[PDB]
Amino acid sequence: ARFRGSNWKKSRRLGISLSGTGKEKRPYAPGQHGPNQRKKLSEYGLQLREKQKLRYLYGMTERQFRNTFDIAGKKFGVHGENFMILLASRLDAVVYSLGLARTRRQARQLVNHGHILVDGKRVDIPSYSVKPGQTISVREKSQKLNIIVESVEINNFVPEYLNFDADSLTGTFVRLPERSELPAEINEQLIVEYYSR
Amino acid sequence: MKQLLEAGVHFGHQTRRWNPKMKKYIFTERNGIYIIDLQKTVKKVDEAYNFLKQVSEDGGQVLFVGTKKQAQESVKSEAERAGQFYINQRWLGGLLTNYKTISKRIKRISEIEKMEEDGLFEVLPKKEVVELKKEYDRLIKFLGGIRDMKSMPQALFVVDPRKERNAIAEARKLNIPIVGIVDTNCDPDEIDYVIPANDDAIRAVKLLTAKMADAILEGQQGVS
Amino acid sequence: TMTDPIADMLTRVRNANMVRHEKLELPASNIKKEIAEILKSEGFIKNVEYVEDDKQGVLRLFLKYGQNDERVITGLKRISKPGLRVYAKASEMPKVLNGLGIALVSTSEGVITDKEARKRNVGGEIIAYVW
Amino acid sequence: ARREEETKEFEERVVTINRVAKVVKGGRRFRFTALVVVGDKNGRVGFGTGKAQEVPEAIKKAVEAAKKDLVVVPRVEGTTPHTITGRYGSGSVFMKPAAPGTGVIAGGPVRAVLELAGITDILSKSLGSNTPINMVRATIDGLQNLKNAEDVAKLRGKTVEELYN
RNA sequence: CGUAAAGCGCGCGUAGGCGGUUUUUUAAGUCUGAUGUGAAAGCCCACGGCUCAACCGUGGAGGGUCAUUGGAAACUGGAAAA
Repeated sequence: ARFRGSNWKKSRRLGISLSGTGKEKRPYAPGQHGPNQRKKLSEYGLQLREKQKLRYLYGMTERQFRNTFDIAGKKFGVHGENFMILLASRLDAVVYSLGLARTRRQARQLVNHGHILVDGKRVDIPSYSVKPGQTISVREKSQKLNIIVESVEINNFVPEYLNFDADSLTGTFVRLPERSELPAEINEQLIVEYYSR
Repeated sequence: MKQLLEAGVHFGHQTRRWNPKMKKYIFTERNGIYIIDLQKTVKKVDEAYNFLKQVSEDGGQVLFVGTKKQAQESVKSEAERAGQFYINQRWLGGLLTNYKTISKRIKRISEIEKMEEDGLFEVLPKKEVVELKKEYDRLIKFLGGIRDMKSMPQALFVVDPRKERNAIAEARKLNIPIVGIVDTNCDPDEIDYVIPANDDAIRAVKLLTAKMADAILEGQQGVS
Repeated sequence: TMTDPIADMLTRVRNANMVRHEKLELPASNIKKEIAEILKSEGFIKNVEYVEDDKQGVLRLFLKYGQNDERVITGLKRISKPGLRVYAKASEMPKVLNGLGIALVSTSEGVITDKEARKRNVGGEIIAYVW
Repeated sequence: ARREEETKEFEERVVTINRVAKVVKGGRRFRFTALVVVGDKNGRVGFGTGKAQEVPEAIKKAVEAAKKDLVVVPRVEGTTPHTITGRYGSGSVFMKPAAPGTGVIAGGPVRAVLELAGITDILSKSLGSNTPINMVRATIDGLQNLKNAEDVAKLRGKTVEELYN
C-alpha cells in the first residue's frame, strides 16, 4: 500500500503543501466534524504528526522507516540529520530533487518502470540508496516521451550538491547534503523522541 | 560614627537565652549577664555608617521602625530629622512585599482628608461622621505619618530583629540591604549589616538613631 | 572500637561543613595526610598543619569557603569499604562527575588522584570519591 | 517574591489541573487549580501555581507567582554540565547528559520543564513518586544545586584547562 | 524496619564476618606486561559482491572467575619486631 491514496487530505490535516497533488479548502480539516473546533494536542500528537509529516513525503511505510532510522543508529555525528539526508539521499528524491518531476510520486512510477539508469543500469526499486561518484540517466531509448522533457525543460530548482545536464538528462551526485541544502525543513528532535516510547 | 568612649556607654543585653552564633561578639559574661565586645563594634559602625551613607549618595530611601517601645520617641524624631519616612507601630500584613495595596492606603489618606474642606463634619448625619473621624485617626495612628513611599524601598533600618523578625524576613524575600541594632539574643546572620550593641537603653538607641540620622542626612545633602 | 577510619575523617568533615567553622581535629595516620595533601592540591582545602604528641595526631585542618560562603563541595563518600573491598584497573576507572570532582585511589607507587592513574596506565585500589 | 522580571521572552506551559473540594454543610465548594512553569528557554525557568474557582483565573495567578521564582540554570553546549539526582519529598529524580541528537527523553511534566529551559539533548528517568508537583520540585532542587566549570574552578585556587569536563 | 507489612523478650558464648597505630618483610589477593588458549558459524565495526535490502563472504575488534611467566608494594592478607 505504498501509494493509492488521495494524499491531499493528509496535507489538509497537517498544514504543509505536499504531497499531493497540486495547490482554499486547506483552512479546514477533514471529515464531518472537520471544520469545527477539535481536540487539543498532546505531546504524542506532535512527534507523531511530525512522523507522518515525513512519512507520506516519500509515500513509504513504517517497518522500512524504522529500519532506516536504526541504520542511522550506527554512524557518528548527530543522528536526526543523518536520518534526514539518508532519507533524502534516496532514488525518488535524487530524481525529483534534481527536477525531473512535479511531485515525488511521478519519480516513483518513473523508476518502477525502470526508465532511469542508476550508473547506466536498469533498476526498478525506489528504495535504492543513492551515493556520490555516480551518474544517473534515463534509458536513452526513452529520453523524449511526453512526460519527461515536458518536465525537464523548466528549471524548477537545483541544489549545489547536485549537478545536472538538461541537454543530457544527466545528473550526478556531488556532496553530502544537509537540511540547509535540502528544502522542506523540519525538526528532528521531536521525531527521534517518538522512537523512545 | 563611633568612639570607644561612646561604647563605654553601651552595656549588656537580656540574659534569658542567647544565640550560640554570637559568642564571637561577646567580650566576657559577668555579673550574671552577657555583654558584647566593643573593639569590633567600632569597625562595624564605620563600615555600616559608610554603607548607608553610600545609599544616600545615590539619592536613597530608607525606613525606620519603632514598633518597639522605649524607642519610638526617637524614631519619628530622628527620622523626621533626617527627612526620611518612618513607622513606630503596627506593621500590618505587608508593607514591603504587599506593594499593590499601599497605593490604596496612602491614597485613602489623601482621599478622605481634603473633604474636610468642602463640608464633611456635621453636614452629614451622626452615623457617617463618627465613622470617618475614627477611621482617619486610627489610620494615621497605627500607620504613622508616612504618606511618602512612592518608589518602594532599596534599604531598611530597624529598631529590633526579634520583634520585627517578620518584617525583616519580608525584606529577605526582597533581598535588600538590611541594617540595624543587634541585641545579642537575636538572629545574627538574618542581617548582613550588624551593629552589635544594646537596644533597650535610651542613650544607646538615641545615639545610634542620632548618628545614623546624621549619616543619612549628610548623604542626602550630599549631592544626590 | 572503630571498624573504619574513613568514616571518622569524612564524617567529621561533612559535619564540619554543614556547620561552617573553620578548624577541626583528628588522630593521624599515614594515608590521611597523603590524601589531605591531595585535597589541598584540589583546592577543596585551604591548609593543614600537623602536630604531634602521645602518640598519634592531631591532624589539624583549616577549611575553605567562598566570600558568599558557599560550601565548595556538594557531596562526598568512600567506596572501597570493609566487607566488600573493591578495586579497579587503569582503563576501567571512573571519571566522576563528568570531570569536575575526583576519585582518590591507592597505587603500587602511592596514593593519588584518579587522573594520574589513567595517564600512567596504573590502576589500583580505589578509596573515595569527592566532588 | 523573589524578583519577577517580565522582560525576557516567555512561554507559559501547563502541567495539570485538579478539581479540589472544601465541604461545608449542605454543598461542596470546590476550586479548580493548576501548576505552571515559565521560562525563556534561554537560561531561566521556574514553576508557579495557584487555585481559583475557575481556570483562567487560576493559571494567570499562577503565572504571576511563576515569574517571581527563578533559577539561573547553568547550561553548557545546549546541554547540562553533568548528571545528578534530585530529591524532594520522595519525588526523586535522575538526569544524565547525552550524546547530542537525542532530544530530551523523560516524562510529561519534566519534559515540559526542560523543554522550556532550552535544553536540547538529555536523558532521565523519573523516580520515586509519580506525583507531578514534587517531581518538578525535585528537578529545580537539583538545578539549584548545580554548577558549571566556571562556577567551581573560581573557588578552587587553580583554574580550568588543566581540568575540564 | 518510631507509628504504614517489618527489631526476636532479654542474656552467656561457639563457628563464622569485621577489625587501633608504627616499622620491617613476604607476595596469596590486587595492578601491570608478555606467551598460549578461549573452535567455526553467530553478535557488533569496516569492506566487497547478489540490480539495493534481506543474504553471503572477507577482515577486524570483542570476549574467561582461564593456565604459564617477568615486574611494582600504597591497601587487604601471612610472618616478625615495637
